[PDB]
Amino acid sequence: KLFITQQRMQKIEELLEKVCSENPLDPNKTKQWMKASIKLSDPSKAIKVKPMKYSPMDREEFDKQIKELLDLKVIKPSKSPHMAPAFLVNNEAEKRRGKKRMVVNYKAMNKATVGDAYNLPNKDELLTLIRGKKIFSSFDCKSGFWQVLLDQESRPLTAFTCPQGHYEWNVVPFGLKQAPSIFQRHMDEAFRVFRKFCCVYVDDILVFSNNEEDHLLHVAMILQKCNQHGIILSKKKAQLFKKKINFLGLEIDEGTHKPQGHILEHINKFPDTLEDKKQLQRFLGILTYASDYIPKLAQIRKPLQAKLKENVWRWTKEDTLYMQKVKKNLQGFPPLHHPLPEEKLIIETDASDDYWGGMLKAIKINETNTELICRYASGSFKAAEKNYHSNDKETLAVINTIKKFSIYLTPVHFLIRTNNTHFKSFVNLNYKGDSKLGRNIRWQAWLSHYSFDVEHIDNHFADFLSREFN
RNA sequence: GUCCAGCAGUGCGUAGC
DNA sequence: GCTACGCACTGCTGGA
Repeated sequence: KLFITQQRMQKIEELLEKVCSENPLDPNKTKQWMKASIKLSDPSKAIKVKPMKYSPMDREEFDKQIKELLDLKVIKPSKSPHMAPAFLVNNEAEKRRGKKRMVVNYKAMNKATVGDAYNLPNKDELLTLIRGKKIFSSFDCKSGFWQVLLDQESRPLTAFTCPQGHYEWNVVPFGLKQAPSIFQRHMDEAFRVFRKFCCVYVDDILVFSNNEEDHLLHVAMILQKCNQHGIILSKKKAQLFKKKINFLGLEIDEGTHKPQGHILEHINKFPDTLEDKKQLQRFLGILTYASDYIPKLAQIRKPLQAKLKENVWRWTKEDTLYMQKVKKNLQGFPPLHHPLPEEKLIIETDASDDYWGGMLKAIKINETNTELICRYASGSFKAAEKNYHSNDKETLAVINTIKKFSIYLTPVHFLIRTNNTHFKSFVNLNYKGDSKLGRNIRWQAWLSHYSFDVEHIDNHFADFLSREFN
């Protein structure tokens, strides 16, 4: 018996081994393909930032990390006229990685260099590409920027300082403004030919297929592409043949998507009683990652945002009991539908005195159909917009929802459900009101770029949440 | 402390009424 | 007073 499929898996596993390494400059695995150029734009000047002070724990670790970096031959001793300070950072990735991360403050040199015009992808334009796919693999480059060689005139620009002195970089360092663009350009050049089953966000390669069979071919082609170009992957971070893949901070399924669980876990580390305002802004910061997933989250967040104002610190038993509910639903909100390419899309929108809301729905086809929720949007009205009439806030809710969902809606005939009985006449340029003509023509122009019908207006999760809060 | 991205916000200039 | 577009800056989070 053959087991030709297990043979293909071992072949994939060997291609993976062939392109993985812990050294981004690995002499057996790089062709020195990727090169970059960084230009002052006023070459006459010198960019000198005052150094920093270093504690012993940091002066120690620096010594360890600098020997590593010197050993990889990514940095080297420098007598450059430019200098930028290095420091260590300890954020949630570092805490769990077990190692402090070194950062060079390149703000001054970034102000001072010619930009790279090359744009990064939009996260929604990548996600819409994988709608319908069943199987995924994902690959992070090993310290990717460090695989791009800097030419001789550009390396002095990278010179930094640290306890052990004055070094510069032989490769593109993290923290330069051009680096994501330089790397994205290279990944697009290596892999654009496989755009039908592969996309890259800077650093991260995603392979997607609608079944295991295709995937064996798809992954092998990407891995043989890395080998051809000397692109070094990180074995520890390879996600091979997964039904659920982590990508762009999301957990994505054939039919569903949610934030990565390890992100919204940190909500449950906050107390029900916040000590100070600085901790409240830490809390609001992470609560941000639920906006696509909680209906009317702008409102839920407003009571808390108030406390942040300098004008206002007084925590109450209600403040405490508010935290508890908020914490309970900001973890364990249900995953949302990732719509198939051919599924018909609907947006339902609503408005209140101070906020707008909208919700994206898809029509799952069943031989009686079904409407699945894909994404939520919410926000509060600008200063001038609170004086809008109640029909125009409802129209604004339509516009803001489309804007948020525009990557999905733009190429498709979709359906808007609103409570503005005059919205239908308005978009058909049949609207009577001449009072605010310029704003109306502006909206009519903007809405003209979309193709849609209109209906007048089953979200029990949102009904639960509203009940449980007031 | 950089950089990308998420969320909220502040200021400013230019152009039109 | 309004609109627009686009520059500068701030706080927090995620991560490289």
